[PDB]
Parts: sequence; C-alpha cells; structure tokens
Amino acid sequence: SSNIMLVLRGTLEGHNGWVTSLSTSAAQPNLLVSGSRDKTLISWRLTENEQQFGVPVRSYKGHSHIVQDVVVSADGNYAVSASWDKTLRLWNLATGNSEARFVGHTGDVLSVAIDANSSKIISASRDKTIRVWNTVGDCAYVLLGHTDWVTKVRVAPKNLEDVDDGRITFVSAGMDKIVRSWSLNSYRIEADFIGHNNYINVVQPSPDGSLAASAGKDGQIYVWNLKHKSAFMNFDAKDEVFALAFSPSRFWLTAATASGIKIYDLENEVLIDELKPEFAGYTKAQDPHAVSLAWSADGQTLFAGYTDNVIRVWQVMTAN
Amino acid sequence: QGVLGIKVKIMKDPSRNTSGPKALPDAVTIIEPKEEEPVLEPSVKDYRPTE
Repeated sequence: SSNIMLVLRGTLEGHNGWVTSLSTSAAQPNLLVSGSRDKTLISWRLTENEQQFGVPVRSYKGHSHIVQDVVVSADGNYAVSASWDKTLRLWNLATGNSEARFVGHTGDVLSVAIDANSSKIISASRDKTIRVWNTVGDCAYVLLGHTDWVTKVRVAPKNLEDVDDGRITFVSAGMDKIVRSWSLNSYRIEADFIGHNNYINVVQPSPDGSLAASAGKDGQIYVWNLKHKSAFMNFDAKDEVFALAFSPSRFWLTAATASGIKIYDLENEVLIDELKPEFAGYTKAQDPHAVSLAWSADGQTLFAGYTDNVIRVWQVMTAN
Repeated sequence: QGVLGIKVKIMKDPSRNTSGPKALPDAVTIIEPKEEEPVLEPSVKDYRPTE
C-alpha cells in the first residue's frame, strides 16, 4: 500500500561547511534557512522552474564558530541560530541584521528551540545546562538536571491539550544516555525516558506532539509517548544515525544513517525507502552522509544537508 | 689557592608550583572513564508532573 516514490529533484549548492541543521516555517512554504560549518546561515527561496530547487537569498554572518542548530520563528520572519561560540543570534529574515545576542553559556551551544508562541527561547549547550531566554536576549531560566552535554532540544507542539493550558512542554537529550521532558510557564521537570544503550545524538517530537523519536550512536531508534509516558516502539538502524525527522502528512521517520537515509513507515513498523545519492571519485568508505533533515510544510519535499557542503532535495513523486 | 665557582639548579615540583601552570608542556593527564550499566531497556521512570 501507498506505493510512494521520492526522487532527488534539485541540489542547493552555496554553503561551504556541513549543513548541520535545517528549518522551515508552516506559514511561509518557499523559504528554507540552513546553517553550516562555514559559520553562516543561508536563506533559500524555492523555485519550481528547473534543476535547482531553490535560490539563496541572504547570508547571515556574525558567528565566530560552527553553526550547529538553526530554528525559524512561527511567523516565518525571524530565525534563531545556535553556534559553537557559546552564543545565540536572532536574525530578521528580511533585514539580514542580528537583533539579539544571547550570551551566558559556558559551553558551545549545540541546539536551540523556539516556543510554540513567540515568547521563549530554549537552548541546549555543552555546559550540561539548558537556558530559557526571552526574545529580548536575557536568560530567564537555567535548567539543570543533565550531568553531561545536551545535544538536542526541540519542543513538543501542543495540538489539542485542555482547550488551552499555557504550559510549554519539550524534550531534551544528549551524552547522558537519557531523555528528559520539561514543562514551562513553573518551568520545572517532567517524566524521564531511559532506553538508549549509547548516548543520544538527536531527539524529535512528532508534528502533533504526542510521539517522541530519539536516536543515538548504536542506531537504536526509540519512539515514546509523552502524554502517555511509555515506549511506543523500537527499531535498529545498524549505522550511525546522525539526525531524524517526522513528516507532517505521512506517518514516517526519516533517519540519517552513516550509509544513507532510511525512511521508516510507522504504521507498518517496516522501512520502505532508502536514499543514497550518486557521488564520483570516492572509495565507498567515506561517502558524505546526512547531518540535517527537514520535511516540507505539507510533506511533499525533503531537504537533506550532507557533509559535502550540499543540500539535496528529494521531492515526493508517486510513480503510481 | 683560588676561587671556586658554584652553580646550583633545582627543578621544583610542577604540581606544587603555584601562580602559573601546574605541569610540563608535554605532560598529558587523561581522566579515567566512569563505569556504568546499560541493561535497562524500557525504563520510563515517570516523575510527578508540574504546571
């Protein structure tokens, strides 16, 4: 069932480091902000005309070191960048100038998260701490509880929780081999998740906000319930799964293995497609794997940022 | 019958040499890793929720 094929449609060249992270806003479907190892963000405007799927719009210089995680705002006009210089930068997606410079992390920041609304900034850093900031730039909360580096923090979207609660729930994980849930208004702890043999590289709540998908070094992908606080399922990737992403339309998990990109069909608990682009002049042992994955707003296109300084887009082309 | 010349050299303990570096330039110390147990597979240890 669902004989869905996805074919590479364009390549977004222009970066100079590994495209570490990607982000896309639901409101604005034709804009894609990507941060790389070249200490710069790039805003891409997508064109449905011919080979190249997008067009760079603005480069955001101002970061001294590696740019690790990138997050765009809900409205699609602001972008928060986490870099390896222990600072966070807020950028206007049109002006190109920085608005706020969040400072206070003693370790280089690995991940940042946007609030569901435009209120709070959640950042994870190597200093074993999480920081909650206002949009102005000051740090409101210093959440502790992790004894090691925290690699990833992305918010669980409130879908239909009771009506309304005004409570901000997200997850955090890193080299503590644990996954933690946090709730904000106040701004304290929630349930735990301990399933990983090795350390967690990346976690990601489902688009609805009721499934949390975590991955690590051993390629053991775990799916948990947050609102039910229990495990949902478990798979093995048998390679180094660098990043993973849910899909808005389909019930899918893209996983960036060290060999290629797997897609797992969640309802059938079986992988369906494997993505391995064709390079040239290599030795098959160092083919550029994927580090960033991001689906489109509708769920029709997939952006993968590799280690060869390239974004590649796979458009869903169902060949019957 | 003449003059004797005395030269005295002492290399202090670098670990006790305060107000400066506490080791030789090529002295490398490696922290011994901590040993932990991995077997706990499901382990969803729920905490009391707060709001």
